[PDB]
Amino acid sequence: HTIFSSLEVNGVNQGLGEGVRVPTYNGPIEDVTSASIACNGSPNTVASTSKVITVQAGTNVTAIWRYMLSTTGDSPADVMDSSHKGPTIAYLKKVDNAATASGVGNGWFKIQQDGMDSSGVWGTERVINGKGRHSIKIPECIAPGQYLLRAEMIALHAASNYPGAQFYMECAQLNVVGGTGAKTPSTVSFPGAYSGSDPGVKISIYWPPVTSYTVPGPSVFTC
Ligand SMILES: *[C@@H]1O[C@H](CO)[C@@H](O[C@@H]2O[C@H](CO)[C@@H](O[C@H]3O[C@H](CO[C@H]4O[C@H](CO)[C@@H](O)[C@H](O[C@H]5O[C@H](CO)[C@@H](O)[C@H](O)[C@@H]5O)[C@@H]4O)[C@@H](O)[C@H](O[C@H]4O[C@H](CO)[C@@H](O)[C@H](O)[C@@H]4O[C@H]4O[C@H](CO)[C@@H](O)[C@H](O)[C@@H]4O)[C@@H]3O)[C@H](O)[C@H]2NC(C)=O)[C@H](O)[C@H]1NC(C)=O
Ligand SMILES: [Cu+2]
Repeated sequence: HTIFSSLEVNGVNQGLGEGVRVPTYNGPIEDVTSASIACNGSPNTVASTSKVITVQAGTNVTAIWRYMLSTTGDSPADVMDSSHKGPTIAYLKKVDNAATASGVGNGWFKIQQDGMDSSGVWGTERVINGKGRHSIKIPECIAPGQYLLRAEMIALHAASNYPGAQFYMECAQLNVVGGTGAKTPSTVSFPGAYSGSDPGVKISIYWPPVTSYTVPGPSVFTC
């Protein structure tokens, strides 16, 4: 239970729910093929926002994860329960108007992921113990313009069966400036890119011990 509730760009937090479509309820999406998998949604209520955040291509944004919209701190208890082990992931989708585009459907490409490392430490744990900061490199080589940024944390503590995995995601609204447009990524659909049978969705993270973890979705796009 957690919310990607604000975005930091160039050392400046852009405001709670400002440029990020945030729900008030921090409950997960559990149907990977629901239309809500893209930018969250029913049975949650997601607020709209008119702010579109400028970001220079090639630089980083940081998704700021918090337990609730009222959370003030940045300690583990302020981010997500430590039982919620799993990957962190981020996607971009080119859209005509980032303030109004739905996000459902084709066009998503992955730009970051953090699964499980050789020490058995998970991406969500690095965010939980890292002040809720989820750093994401905006590629320098993509086309400039309006994008949706989908930042995601998947909790796998109850994922031995499907449904069970818990998907927490929100979409930020970006205006990518300076993008060279020299590369166009191959894209996938949300819903569609994840399946309830994916090795990274239906998984017992306790027995037997996880030796390697396969983050769901396509491979990361890199310039
Ligand atoms: C802009 O955004 C980008 C991302 O979009 C940022 O780049 C990332 O930055 C982070 C943070 O600096 C960095 O974190 C990891 O760095 C090491 C990753 O190692 C890679 O190469 C390995 C090849 O040997 C490979 O095995 C790894 O892949 C494994 O793990 C990942 C998950 O991490 C799995 O998804 C994957 O399948 C595979 O299993 C990586 O590909 C990694 O060593 C780091 O972990 C150490 O520090 C963590 C924090 O303390 C800790 O949780 C972890 O256990 C480990 O600690 C141990 O070593 C520490 C010193 O290294 C020390 O504290 C102790 O001895 C511990 O025992 C870390 O997880 C990403 O790799 C970057 N990603 C990319 C693509 O570059 C960028 O920073 C950001 N800002 C800018 C650019 O300004
Ligand atoms: Cu939870």
